[PDB]
Amino acid sequence: RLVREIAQDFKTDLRFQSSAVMALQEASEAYLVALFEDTNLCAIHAKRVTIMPKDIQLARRIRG
DNA sequence: ATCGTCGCTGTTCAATACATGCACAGGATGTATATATCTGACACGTGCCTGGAGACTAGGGAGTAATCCCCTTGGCGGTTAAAACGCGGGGGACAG
Repeated sequence: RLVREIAQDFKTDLRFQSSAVMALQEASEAYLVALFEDTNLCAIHAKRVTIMPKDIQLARRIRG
């Protein structure tokens, strides 16, 4: 439903193949797992244990 | 005796000197700017030629319609795990 919502803002009356959604979910979770890995490394660098939004913002800024 | 005055002292009060917190001139070191000067890299002009333009053909790639059926959407209900809400406190964040 979320992907249909985001796509609805681009073009109306669209149908999705089930495999297309699964591929979007696979790449999305892999991106999010990789981001939290970089986020946890940033939080540990700040002598912390808890991840915080400033860690994600710094990580994505360095990533470009 | 009896009173007053003169040697011996402490205790407080005031005045002065010192120490600590704060701002404002004063210099010097760098930056910005003003100026003179000389330069070589850019812009133009010329001359020369290779790649773009023109004209035609042949041919297959793409556009077009007509049919197919596969895939996508959709609705429905049933247990069911996962989400959600709340509580309590501990250890992790954050500041000194």
